[PDB]
Amino acid sequence: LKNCSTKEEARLLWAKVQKFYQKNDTLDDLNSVFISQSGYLLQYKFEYIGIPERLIYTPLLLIGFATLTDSLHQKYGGCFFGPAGTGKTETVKAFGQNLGRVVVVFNCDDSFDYQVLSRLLVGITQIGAWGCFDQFNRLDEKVLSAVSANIQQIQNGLQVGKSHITLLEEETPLSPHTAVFITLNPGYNGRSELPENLKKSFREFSMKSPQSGTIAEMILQIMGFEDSKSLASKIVHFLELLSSKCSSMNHYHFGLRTLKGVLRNCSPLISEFGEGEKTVVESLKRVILPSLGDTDELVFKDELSKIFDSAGTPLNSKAIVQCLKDAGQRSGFSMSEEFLKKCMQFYYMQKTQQALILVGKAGCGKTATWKTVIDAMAIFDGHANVVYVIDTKVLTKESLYGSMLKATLEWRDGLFTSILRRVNDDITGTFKNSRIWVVFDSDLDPEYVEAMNSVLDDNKILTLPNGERLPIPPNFRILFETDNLDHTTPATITRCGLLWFS
Amino acid sequence: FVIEKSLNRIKKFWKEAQYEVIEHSSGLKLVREWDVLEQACKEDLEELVSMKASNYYKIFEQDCLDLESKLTKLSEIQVNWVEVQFYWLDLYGILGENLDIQNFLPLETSKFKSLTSEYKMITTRAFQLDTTIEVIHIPNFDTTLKLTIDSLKMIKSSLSTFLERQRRQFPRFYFLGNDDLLKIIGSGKHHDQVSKFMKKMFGSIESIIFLEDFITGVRSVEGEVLNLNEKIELKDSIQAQEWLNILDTEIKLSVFTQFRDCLGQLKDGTDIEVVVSKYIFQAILLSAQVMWTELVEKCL
Amino acid sequence: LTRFVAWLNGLKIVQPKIHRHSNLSDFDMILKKAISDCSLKESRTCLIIDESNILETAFLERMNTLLANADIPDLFQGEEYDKLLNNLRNKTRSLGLLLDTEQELYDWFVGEIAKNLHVVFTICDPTNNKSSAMISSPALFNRCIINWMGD
Amino acid sequence: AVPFLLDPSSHMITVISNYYGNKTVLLSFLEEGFVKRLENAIRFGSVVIIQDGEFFDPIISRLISREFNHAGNRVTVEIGDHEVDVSGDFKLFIHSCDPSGDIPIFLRSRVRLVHFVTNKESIETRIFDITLTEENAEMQRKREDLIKLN
Amino acid sequence: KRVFITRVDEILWLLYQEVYCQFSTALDKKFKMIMAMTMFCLYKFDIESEQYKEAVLTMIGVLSESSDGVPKLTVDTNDDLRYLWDYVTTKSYISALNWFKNEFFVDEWNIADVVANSENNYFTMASERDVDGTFKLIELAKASKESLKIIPLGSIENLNYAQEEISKSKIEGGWILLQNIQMSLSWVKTYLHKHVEETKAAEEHEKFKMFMTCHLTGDKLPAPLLQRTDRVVYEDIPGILDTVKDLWGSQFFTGKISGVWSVYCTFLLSWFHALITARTRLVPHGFSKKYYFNDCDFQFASVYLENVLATNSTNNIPWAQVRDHIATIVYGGKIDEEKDL
Amino acid sequence: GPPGSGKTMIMNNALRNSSLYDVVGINFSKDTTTEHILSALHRHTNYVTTSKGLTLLPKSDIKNLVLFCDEINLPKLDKYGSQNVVLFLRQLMEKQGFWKTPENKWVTIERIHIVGACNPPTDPGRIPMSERFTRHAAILYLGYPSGKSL
Ligand SMILES: Nc1ncnc2c1ncn2[C@@H]1O[C@H](COP(=O)(O)OP(=O)(O)OP(=O)(O)O)[C@@H](O)[C@H]1O
Ligand SMILES: N#Cc1c(C2(c3ccc(Cl)cc3)CC2)nn2c(O)c(Oc3cccc(Br)c3)cnc12
Ligand SMILES: [Mg+2]
Repeated sequence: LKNCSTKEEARLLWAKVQKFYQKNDTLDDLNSVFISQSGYLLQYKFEYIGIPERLIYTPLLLIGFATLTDSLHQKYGGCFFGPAGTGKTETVKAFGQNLGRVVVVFNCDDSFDYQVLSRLLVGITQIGAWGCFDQFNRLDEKVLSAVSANIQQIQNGLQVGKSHITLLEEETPLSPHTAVFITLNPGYNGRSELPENLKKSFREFSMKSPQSGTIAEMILQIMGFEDSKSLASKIVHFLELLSSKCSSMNHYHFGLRTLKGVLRNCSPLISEFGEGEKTVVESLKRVILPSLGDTDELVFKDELSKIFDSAGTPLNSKAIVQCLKDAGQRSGFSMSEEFLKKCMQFYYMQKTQQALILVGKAGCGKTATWKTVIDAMAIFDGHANVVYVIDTKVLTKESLYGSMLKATLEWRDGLFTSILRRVNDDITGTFKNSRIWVVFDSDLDPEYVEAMNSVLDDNKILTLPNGERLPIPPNFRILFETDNLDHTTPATITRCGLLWFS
Repeated sequence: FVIEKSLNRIKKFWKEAQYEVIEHSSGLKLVREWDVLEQACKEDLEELVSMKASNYYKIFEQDCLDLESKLTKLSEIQVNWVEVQFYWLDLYGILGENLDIQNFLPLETSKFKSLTSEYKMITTRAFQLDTTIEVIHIPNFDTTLKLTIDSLKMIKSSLSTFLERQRRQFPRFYFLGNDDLLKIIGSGKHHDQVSKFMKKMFGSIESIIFLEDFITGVRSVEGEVLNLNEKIELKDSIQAQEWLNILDTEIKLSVFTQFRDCLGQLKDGTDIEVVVSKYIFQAILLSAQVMWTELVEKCL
Repeated sequence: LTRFVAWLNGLKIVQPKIHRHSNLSDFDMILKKAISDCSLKESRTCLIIDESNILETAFLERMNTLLANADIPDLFQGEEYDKLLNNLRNKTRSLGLLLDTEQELYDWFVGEIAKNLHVVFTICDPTNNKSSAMISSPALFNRCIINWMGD
Repeated sequence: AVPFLLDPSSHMITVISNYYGNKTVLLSFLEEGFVKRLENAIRFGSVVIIQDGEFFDPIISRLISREFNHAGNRVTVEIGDHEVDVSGDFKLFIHSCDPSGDIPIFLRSRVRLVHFVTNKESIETRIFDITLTEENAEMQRKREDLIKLN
Repeated sequence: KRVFITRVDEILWLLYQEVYCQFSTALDKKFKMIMAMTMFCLYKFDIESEQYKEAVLTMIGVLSESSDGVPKLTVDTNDDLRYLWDYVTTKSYISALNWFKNEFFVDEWNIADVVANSENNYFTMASERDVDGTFKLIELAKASKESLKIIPLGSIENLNYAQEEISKSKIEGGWILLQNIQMSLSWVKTYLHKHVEETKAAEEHEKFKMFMTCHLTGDKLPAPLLQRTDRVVYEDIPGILDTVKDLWGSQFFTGKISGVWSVYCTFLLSWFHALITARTRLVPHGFSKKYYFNDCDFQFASVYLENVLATNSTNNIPWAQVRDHIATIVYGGKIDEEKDL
Repeated sequence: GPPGSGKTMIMNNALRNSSLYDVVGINFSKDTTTEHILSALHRHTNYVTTSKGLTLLPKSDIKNLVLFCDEINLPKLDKYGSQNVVLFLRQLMEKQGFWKTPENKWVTIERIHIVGACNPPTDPGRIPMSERFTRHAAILYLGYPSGKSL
């Protein structure tokens, strides 16, 4: 608002921003505060929400809020399609939290029947809560047709305003406050679409993902702002120029995921140096450098020194070097400068992440590397190291993760979950005083890492088909030792530390 | 011809019909593995029907007609008996055990026990005949089972309208389901077991805090404790729906109370750091939003 | 012709009675029966198989294991091995030759199979993918006297 | 020889039944009680028609490839382990609903394949018959009255 | 059978004329020109010489991009041809594609001609979402002096009222329309399929006629139901100015109560909607892909205009925020490609 | 080596004379499983529990045991190219053990040796094995014995 020319752009901007007003003459306390945006009004409900997670405010988030309030102004059901990973339900839940509402999410087709869905619809139609159909396209045609019929009855009762509606051949009152939202995953013939009966009652939105300069500036504002705009511009230009000159490799991922990782790695490093550009340079050299090849390390250095030159000499250059040399001597290894460099690199990388990926040719020395670093840590820190090595693709997912039996519910833990149980519940042994290294030494694929995706996410939780979440402690770190990433997603790569043995 | 060779094996099979019987907790004995005998019955019926297309059976028929007339009624009693078995075993785990649920519904259980006695009579008498085919000679068995499943169906229909009306009183119960609501109604006296379901029927909060006399407040899934303004009284002659509805309105009024209190403090030139340690997150968020838009309106 | 020549040699004939629902477990019972007859009864069975019978590849893998060796270990696993061992002890001792350790009897067993089991594959159209897999299988190829009864 | 009636236009399964009357049993490879009832039917000597031919159940092979271990007094067939006596008067028909259904080579080389499938080349047969019906009614009358009066 | 009411040389040509006269109505314009050119080739290749075949094949390969050659036209065949070649050298495609149609010398059967000529009670006119065949039925049923029920297929009550009106209207004999049968297809296969699949008697043939509105892009209709009914494709595209008058005519029914400036804003919205709709049909050029726009967008844009005008002074200022609101919320909602945005 | 280059005969002769190295033969195909390998091993091997070595698998005697795993490069890989049995054999050499997944405990192998045999990867239907596996073995080539020696 400060950078506007006159009052015209200021009022244009202010129309889009959510305004929270209060009624002084209400005497109807629960209805005092209302929310105005672009001319439309919305009554605040005083529903307890606790401490929910807050999304980063971005222009596209406010555009999604504007589409929801625009559809609700005319009592129309809200729905938006787009590629997965753009935060459709997170946007809807954040929209509900902003008005003090708890959006009840309905997970569908995950062996999800239709009886309980109709029971939830009648209950949400009585309470007046807001329901969101997460990923509505993945449904069976008979269940999708019957549920779409029920949604049609609800929306028609809202548009007309009938107090009582016939649902499930049951007469039931309809509170006017209910609203339904439909998120749609991307189709396979194109983008997925709604059934024909629902097209004349919903408003479809094209929901995607944002660019990078603005989000970069915002995160930099969080960490310490000094020169937020210039640093964000320089980082984006540097990543573009890296993608420009570096060779086209499969595992190269310079997208927004990569820069969010670089900024999350910059956050604890500011505590070491300060809220300057030097911290950004060091984070980039900690994350990006180990993933680049010999041919591309000099490209990185050149472009780095080109766009911005910051510092010259790093910290922790000698005690760890000594412990490493001792470890290599105990193993009888020759402490080549490349081996030393990679050991130190790996040592620094593992400090701020739990999922490590080490890639190279067969015989590169990667296993010697990580074991030597582990022994060096055991000397320097005085903590123990417990190591488990699992050649995971010999095992099935069911033998690794759990499963269900024929009819008995009894849960087979599976190897990786059973060891994680032992790492947490034990409370006998020095696992809290140990580093725990679980090595998944094999070629990795989408299916297995998908079954454990929430561990790579900021959740740092192992989610199980059994419905339980296992929080991983800081002691627990994971190494995917392999030789290729061909069938690995960027989504996973950007959550892990990648080390390319060139 | 082969007609005799088949009737012989049929009769041989049917003079060896035995039922696996095993007795559950209470006195009655349940029958296991229905499908074998029923499938044999149906198979033999289709064979007896097909015996009508032969040519060497005209004089050889009457015996097979008696056999058919026997097996048809056997299947008739088969169907009704398995249905009675299943429905009684389902209503038993709901009514035959708890005292509170039958105190709420005295009539239906009063009928349930009267049905269980007769069913015990029939089953014991039927098992002790030691030949599954001879059961059809036991008097009043088809009509018995017919009226028994009719009575069970009536009980089960009754058993659901009371729950639906309970859902109509408190619409959050729609999220719970039949099983959980049954435990809430039976365990309303103890009062602590309801707390496990509170995350399901609310979504925000986790557990309810007690002071052994009243409800001081509830805590969320994150761990933040909420203190109520008005404490909820508890007595002996109370239902779960009553104190649950009072709790439902009270938490909304307490949220508004801390919100206007927060806004009043923030209007009175206070620090955000002192307020955060005292008021909930949602109140300080809304009060901050109101004051922010209020100061920016004149700043515009 | 195979039945005829088996009859001439006084062999027992076996033809698996498999249909639209027979599975690996059933074909396993067939083979355990056959092998027990060939060994314990010494019955000298010509087991005739047609490509139509191998409606899944598990049957073909088993036949590879059979002709490559003279046994299927999976058929005689666990407690069934111990039972089998008892029977063989009895069998051998019924014939008056005595062997003590498991290896000796298992060698005897396998040799008796290796001389008392004759497997014959008919294949109607070689260009079918299943037929092509049977011809190309090395365990089959390096044992079967391939003969063309073409047209 | 077992006829194999390939008619997508379902109709044959009615004309056959109208011919043989009450003794026409109808069966299917997808009716999972099939095997025992078929065994029963051949013991009785019923006529049988089997639906859904683009499926086969190899146990029936001994009906198709005629074989019956001869006995003196009787005549018996192993339909699996069931050593069933043939009642002589038995007749098997197979039917099938679509030519895109594959016929197992075992069947396809024993069974008499016949098609009732509507053929476009009936245009070629029939439109001349209507062309002459509008060209010369008397000569198309002669074309039929000659042979029928003969 | 219709062909009857050098004998071969006549009846063959009249058969080609009858086939194109009857089956073209059930096809869209593109397949109409495909059938016209093809059938013309099947007739002319057997009668005329090979030189005629070679000339037509090379001209089709110049219309396409298979093989481009410019042979001699033929000798003294300039009157018979050289006109498509003349259209080729000028790079004009509409006249060249319609020349094969003008060659048939067949009065192109209108929907009125097929409904009058054929003796059937069921007709389905499927069409794209761009247009609707209802307005054609308004004039056609009024010209036939029947009536025209428009039974919308909405909820279960609408379905019950639909089957009730069907079972009564067939007895009364009035014409009915079933708009958007595709959405209630699940109800169709249960009831409507069995209802109209099998013919009953001449009681319904004398009076009753039924129409069904379908959409080409969408779910597939059942084969016996589709084969039982006659098929038409309403492909009449109105003009831009005509759509402006059609949108402007609908505005004064409900009336405008906000102000005189809202009338001017509505006029601007009508022009905007007609121009986007005009650009909608051009898929390769213009919009990147084909986006469907309905009148609901007109409604939401109109309500946003009344809301901003009811709360704002008569200055020229709100034109800053109305434009983005329309291009990002009202109309930019369906669009995913930024170029089309 | 090519098919018929005395690949097995040499092993069998070398070890038959020897009293130390007994042989198990495992002839692979298109879809062999790791369970087949363990079922083969079960007849010759024994399992002992120890805290230090978890589940040791010695052979059931004092000798050494050679697993002659013939045709090791045929097991059909998945669409990602992973042939799990070759990775299992890599585990047996490189790690001297494997995981027992019904028990979820580690197994250390005692004295068991691995011998592969293969027909060159250029022949029809052969799969290129992983270098990570093959790196552990002393590969040799055998060829047909010059004609004259035959
Ligand atoms: N620091 C060192 N000094 C001397 N030699 C080394 C050193 N590191 C590794 N080597 C040699 O390189 C060999 C191969 O490396 P390593 O055994 O770690 O294989 P790897 O890189 O883990 O490959 P794979 O992907 O096949 O597991 C080692 O066996 C060792 O002989
Ligand atoms: N008897 C015999 C036999 C011989 C002969 C031989 C040659 C040299 C000598 Cl000094 C003595 C004998 C008799 C010609 N070669 N030969 C093989 O090459 C075999 O090679 C294999 C093994 C497994 C898989 C595949 Br594929 C091929 C297997 N057996 C034999
Ligand atoms: Mg390694």
